[PDB]
Parts: sequence; C-alpha cells; structure tokens
Amino acid sequence: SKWLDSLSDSMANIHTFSACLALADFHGDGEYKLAMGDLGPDGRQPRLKVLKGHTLVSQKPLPDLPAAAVTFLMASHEPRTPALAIASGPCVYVYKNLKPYFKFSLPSLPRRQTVITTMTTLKKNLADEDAVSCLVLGTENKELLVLDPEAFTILAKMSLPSVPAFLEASGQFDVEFRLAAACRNGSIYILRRDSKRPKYCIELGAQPVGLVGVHKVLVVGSNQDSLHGFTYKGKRLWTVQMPAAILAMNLLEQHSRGLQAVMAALANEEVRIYHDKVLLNVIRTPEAVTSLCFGRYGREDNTLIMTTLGGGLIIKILKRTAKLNVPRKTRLYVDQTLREREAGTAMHRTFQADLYLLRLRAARAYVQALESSLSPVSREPLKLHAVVQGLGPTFKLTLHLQNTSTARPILGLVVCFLYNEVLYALPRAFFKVPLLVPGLNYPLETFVKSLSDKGISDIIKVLVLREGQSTPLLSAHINMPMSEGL
Amino acid sequence: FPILEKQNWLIHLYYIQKDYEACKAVIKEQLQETHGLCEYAIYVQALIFRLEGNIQESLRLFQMCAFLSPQCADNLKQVARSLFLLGKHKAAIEVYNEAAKLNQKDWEICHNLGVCYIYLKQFDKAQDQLHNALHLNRHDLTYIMLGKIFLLKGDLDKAIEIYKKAVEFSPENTELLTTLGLLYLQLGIYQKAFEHLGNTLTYDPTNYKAILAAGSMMQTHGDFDVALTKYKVVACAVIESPPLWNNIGMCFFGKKKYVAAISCLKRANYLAPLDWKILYNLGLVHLTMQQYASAFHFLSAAINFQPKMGELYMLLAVALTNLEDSENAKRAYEEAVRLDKCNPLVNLNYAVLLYNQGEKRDALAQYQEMEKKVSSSLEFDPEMVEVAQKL
Repeated sequence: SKWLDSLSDSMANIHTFSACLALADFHGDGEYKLAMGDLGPDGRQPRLKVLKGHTLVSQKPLPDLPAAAVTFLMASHEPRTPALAIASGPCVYVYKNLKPYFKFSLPSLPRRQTVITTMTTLKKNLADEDAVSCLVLGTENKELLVLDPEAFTILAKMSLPSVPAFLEASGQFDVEFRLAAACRNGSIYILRRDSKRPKYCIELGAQPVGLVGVHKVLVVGSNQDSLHGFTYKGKRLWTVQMPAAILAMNLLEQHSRGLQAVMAALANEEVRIYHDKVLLNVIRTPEAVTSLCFGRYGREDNTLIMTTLGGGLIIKILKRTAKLNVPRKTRLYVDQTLREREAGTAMHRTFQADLYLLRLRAARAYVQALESSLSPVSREPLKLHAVVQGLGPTFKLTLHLQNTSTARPILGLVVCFLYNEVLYALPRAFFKVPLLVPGLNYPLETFVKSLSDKGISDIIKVLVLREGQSTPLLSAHINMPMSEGL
Repeated sequence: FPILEKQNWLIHLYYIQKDYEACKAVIKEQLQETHGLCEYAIYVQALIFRLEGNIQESLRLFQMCAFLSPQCADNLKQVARSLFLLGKHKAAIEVYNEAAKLNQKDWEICHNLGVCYIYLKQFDKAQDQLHNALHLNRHDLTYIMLGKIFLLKGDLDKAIEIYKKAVEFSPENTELLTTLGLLYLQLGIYQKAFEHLGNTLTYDPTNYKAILAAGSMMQTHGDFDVALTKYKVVACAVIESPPLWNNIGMCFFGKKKYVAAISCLKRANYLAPLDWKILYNLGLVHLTMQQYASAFHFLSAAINFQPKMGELYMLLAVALTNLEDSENAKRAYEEAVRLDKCNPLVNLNYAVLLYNQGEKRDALAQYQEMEKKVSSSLEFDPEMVEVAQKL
C-alpha cells in the first residue's frame, strides 16, 4: 500500500490525453497548477481547463482540438511562470499566466499548409528548473520544427520519412540533442547533430502507442500490449510483456530517491510503474485510465493525476516512505481379451468374410444408384441438394446447385421435377439453369403447393440433366412434410 | 476551403488504443465534412475493417486510398496485402512490383513477394527475394520463410545453417528455437535438440509444441516416467489431442502397462481414425498382448494408410503366423523384405518363420540378408545367434 489515495471523482468529464495535459507553475509562489486542453465529451467542443487543488477554476473555449500542450520558460529575465504553448491546427497559442499572450503561426508550404500533432520542449544550455526551453513541433507534413525560446522563429527544420505521433527530446539543443520520433508507420527515428535525416531507425513491428525517455534506455510501448526498451544507438536491450493493452505511458520521476521509472496505463483497470525490468507499485482503478501525469502538482513532489476512460479524476499522492484421466477396465474387458486370445482365428476369419460380403453389398448398392442416378453429388462436376422451407399449404423449395471444378463453367443444363400431380401443384416443373460458375452456390427456388385436403406427404424427385441427353446427370429426393392446410 | 486533414492525429490516437468505436465516429464526421479526399479517414477505416474478419471492404478502401495518392508505395503495398489476405497471390505480386518501382529500399515488399512466390511454388524467385529481404533488413519471419523454402524444396542440410544464423540474434523467439530443435530431432543429433528445447522451455514452461517433442525424445531413450511428467504438464491444456495420447500410450506401453496403454491408444485412435501411427501402435501392443486378431486389423489399417513401410508388413506377417494363415505370412514377408532396407528384425523374423516351416533352406538366405544389413535390442541378439547355430 505505497500509493496514498487523495481524490476519486467520476463527474469530472476530463477526456484529455497523456500529452495534452501538463502541470507547472502558473502564478509563481510555488503553487503548481495543471493545464489541459480537454476535448468535448465526444470530441466536438475543444475546451482548455486548468486545475488548482481539486476544484475547477477556469475552463474556456478553444478554437480547435489541442494536439499537445507543454510548458517552458521563454527567457531568464526575472523568471515568472513558464509559457503554456498549446498546439491547435496550424497554430500555437502561447499563454502567459493562463492568458492569451501570443499566436504563433506555422510557415506555410507552397495553399497547402500543415497541422501540428506532437509538441515537446528541449533545453538550451542549463537544464535546470530555471533554464530556457525551446519548442519542437511535429507537423503533419513529415517535418520537425525546432523553434525558438519565444515561439516566433525557426531554429531548425528536420526531415522525417513519416508523420510523427510521439516525441522525446533528450539533452541540450546546442551541443547534444537526441530527438526520438514515434511515427505512424510503426517506427522510432532518432535525430542527432548534423543529421537532417535520422539514418538510425528502429522498427517495432506494431505502431508505437507511447514513448517515454529514461536517462539511458528508451521505452516504446507497442500495440501488441508490451514495452520494448531500446538504446539510443538503435539496438534493443530488453522487452517486457503486458497482460492487456497499453492506453497511455508517462514518466514517474522523483529526485529524492532518484527513481525515474516509466508508467503504464493498461486497459485491464490497473496501472503498473515499470523500472528497467521490474514491476512495482501496481495500482487499481474503478475504470481503465487513459492519461497519467506525475509531478509537483499542488505542493507535493510526488503527485500523480490520472483520468478515467469514461471521465472523472483520480489524484494519488505518493508517500515519501516508499494424475491423468487414463480409463479403467472392468471384468468385461479381461473376459473379452481372454476370448480373443483363445478364439482369435475364428474372429479373424469371420470378420474377413463379413468384410467381403460388405464390399459386395456396397458395390451392389453403388451400381444400383449409378443406374438410377440417385446420387446428389455426381469429369462432369456438379453438386445439388434441395431444401424445403415453410409449413402451411405453400412450401418454398430451393435447390442449392453448385459447379465444383477448378475453372470450367457448365453451359447447357436443365432441371425437371417429378411429383404427384394430384397432391402438389408446381407452377414450372421444368426450367433451365443459369451458367454455373465454378465455386458459387446458386439457389434456384420454386413454390410447391399441397392440394390434398387431407394431410398426405409424398416424395418429390428432382433431376438435373443436359439438354442434349436424356439420362439425368444427377438427382435428389425430398419428402414433403404435412400440409397443415385449412 | 477548410484544412483537409484537420483530425488525423485524433483518429490515429483513437485507432492505436484499440477503440474502433470513437475512431469510427470521428472518421465518419471527418468524411462527411470533407466530402472525401481525406486519405486517412479511408486508410484507418480500411485497417479497422481488416482487423475485423472482413478483408473485402478493406481492399475497396485501400483501392480508394491508392486512387487518391497514385504515387504512394504504402497504399500499393496495402492493396497487394489485402489481395494476399485473400487467395490471389499473382495479383499480389503484380501490385507489390508497382509498389517496389516506387520504393526500392524496403524489406516488406521483398518479404511479401517471398511468401507469395512460396504459395506459387516458384522457389528460385522466392529464395532470391527472401535473400534480398534479409540483406535489406533481417527479420525473424523472413528467416522462417527461408527455412520453410529450404525444407519444402530440399533437405535440412540447407535449413540448419539458416535456423542457426537466425537464432544467433534475437534468441528469445520460441518459434525459431523450437523449429531448430525439431530439425535436430529430424537428424541424428539428439543433444543439441535437447539443448534448444530446454532453451525454449526456460522461457515458456508450458509450450505444448516443445513439450511434445521433448517427451518424444525422452521416451526414445527409456525413462518413460520423465516423459509422462512432461505430458502431465500439458495434459489439461490439450485434453483431446491424438499425438499427446499416442505418446502417453507409448509411455504406458514402455513400463509394461499394456491395458492402460491400449486405453490411451484407442482414445487417440477414436479422435483421429486416419492417423497411421496410432494404428501401428495399437497393432504392436495387441501383438505384445498376444491377441493376434485385433493386431492384424490395426496393422492392416496402418498398411492401408501408409503402404510403403517395411515394419508394418513384418508385424502383419507375425500376426498372420499365429492366425493359421502361413501363405499370407509368406507373401507379407516378401513384401516387407522388398520394402525394407535398414531393419534386420524383418529378416530375422522371416528366417524364424521359414525355419519353423521346416525349410531351413531359405532361412539361411534371410539370415544372410540380415547379417548383410548389419544392433542394440537384447532379445533380437539371442534369436540372431540361436537361428545361426541351429542352422
């Protein structure tokens, strides 16, 4: 019981994602808020909502659906709150103190513009709590825009072979930057210095559903319900299997114990924190969880806020004090085996005689059937069987006919019915059949009608035959049921 | 005039979390707004269809996505894949070719051309294409398909190298380990086979396809109780499988539990009446049990299912010798000696039949045939020397 529970609510309709939800300081004074660009209850109404404590303080409409929302310090002159750069359409709304401060536009393409999907930050030179961070945008057009500290000009333009979906930025931009991009084609591409093209790609076999960067290992969550830890050079070092699907992966980092472990929001109503290979601090939820965030929310260095697939919020504060069925045989079996051991010769001889007589009678009946042509299955490939449907004086009689050959149609065939003209009134007791294409079951149906006022069940024969021959190619029989007339 | 792909990220995020319900609604909304030309509300919708059983609407929508982007190798790849998911492999090849003349640097086209030419029995082109697929980017499935080619076409002499090179890297795949162990069983090596089967069993303890072969190998070198425990490990997972019960019946026949072996063998035969191994085993056990009327029946069945065997006719002749039919035993032994090459037991048993028939002339011929053929059985050794000295 390492995870001290703080709040569990279900009326909060917060359908955010694990990437458009970030917590940071927004008015100084060491009081961290959590800003999230939440969609509609379905995805129709983009609304930016910020949370302080566990009561909603401000939700306000947004032009379009936010694709990402990450905070960063734009400059070190008297450091106020970081700026919240929320990505929407081809635009980046930069909010200062949760107020509309700037609207960066993306430089268009020769009009055919693009949309930004993934957004993270990158460190310039210091990489501390007061350092200046620069944006990195992933356009829908397969491009990565490394922006400026103040979100107005481009510092770099990187070319990627497929649309990115997830991004990870490690290091400092000027001298040592590593940009991992999980694309839609199911691949991770890493971007280093001097390389406009990655040239170090790794395929996952399935589309990556998450991307979290540990200081040395990079985890990739697969659509196959697992995690795969790779190295920053392009060589997998481990892989762990999940019991259910992976909905969202984030990072849980506490500097007191130096624990930087990847999370996992599984679809089986649980969340398991994963270090290099071991599981620990697995939790439960009343419903599977779609987004998890771990940081200094409120005033605790170990807050973890999680949103249920159905809405609601669950905030948890981490304490600092972390044989076989072989059958049986009875007397009958041993007596039978004794009889067989004492009289095996007579049994052998009489069974061989019976088999000879059975072959004789089976050949006899087969020849008699060939004579009468009564086989519904019989070079010259065909197969027909007649189904009767319906009670009452009128029955639907559908002949399922089929050509069974590699590729050869049967042109001239015709069906003729044989019935008792005093009991059944067949409208068309003879009709041509369509060109039978090899492999298709043709249902050819007719309406039989019982005429006898008393219930009389009489057989009906069906003969399928060529038009130049008089011997039926094959035949079928149907015992017509009782009439249930009036 | 609105932006074409406004919500491709949201559709991708709904599809990648295995929703297929909200993703479909967003797809429909986007398409209704854009009147088509989205190229990613059709693509993801077709992929969703393909995830369901349907591979027809997936093909239609991939056709539409190819029509929208005529020069886009991935769309042609997806259309050829939707073909290959159906039975049409020639058309799949002819679409993969166009997908390749737009991109000559991907392994997927070559791997899929390999697996298509495999279904088309063109082994030269398949082999070369899969070699290419390795050289571009080595993947496990390409190694598996190449091993399958080298097994279907020729001998394991060509497959052992490929499977060893495959398991060399990424050695945690159970399929590769188990198939290499099986191919070691197929040859004389029984040690490295055990090594790789144990390597598999460390990862997956309850692997049925590996437990079966491990128990088989164990039964071969005596110690039937260890194989019986191996089978107890997986008995409940596969409670009705003819091979498992046949191996269990042979286990119980090893340690002289003939009735509890007839039981398992008859149960396995009921669940697979066309499997010659169970019929041969039933015949052998009914010979050992001295019944001689069911032994002939089951051995004749196993003959009618695999007639080009030598031991089957030997055992049928041994059953006919005790059925007061010696001429049929003569002709069955002739069939066997003609159809057997490397088993002296047939020759020794025919020599015994001849010597018991009072001939003593052709018994020497069968003894010399056996001694030309030749060595471990304890009781075939003595009759070897007793029919020698008494002849």
